[PDB]
Amino acid sequence: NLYFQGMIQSMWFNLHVQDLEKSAQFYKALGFKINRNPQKMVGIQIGQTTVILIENKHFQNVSQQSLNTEPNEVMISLGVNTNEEVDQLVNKVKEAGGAVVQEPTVSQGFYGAMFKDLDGHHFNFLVC
Repeated sequence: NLYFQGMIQSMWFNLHVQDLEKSAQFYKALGFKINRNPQKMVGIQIGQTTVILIENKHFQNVSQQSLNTEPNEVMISLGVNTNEEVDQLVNKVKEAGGAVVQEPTVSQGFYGAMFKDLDGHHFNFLVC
């Protein structure tokens, strides 16, 4: 029902990337499902949560604003079942060319780790 559901049907995220193919390769290495719809963007997905990766110049044009040199607006959390899996995933981030800012440890009552992708986007693995 319109009154109960409201006027906003869905919500999804868009991130800027310098190189679509290099980013798609980084996320594919991490086990993300990569979607390429031909109808200059790549879709990354975990379960049913969707992130659209948009090439830098196109993102700048659509946002009508310049990009940040060191972006720190968002923190993307990634739920993981075990501590051992976070340890494996952190090594996969290092091999894929990402930067590990916080090595696996217990922080704020949870075991986890924190890293940046190829474009400085912050992610945190969380055992939950």
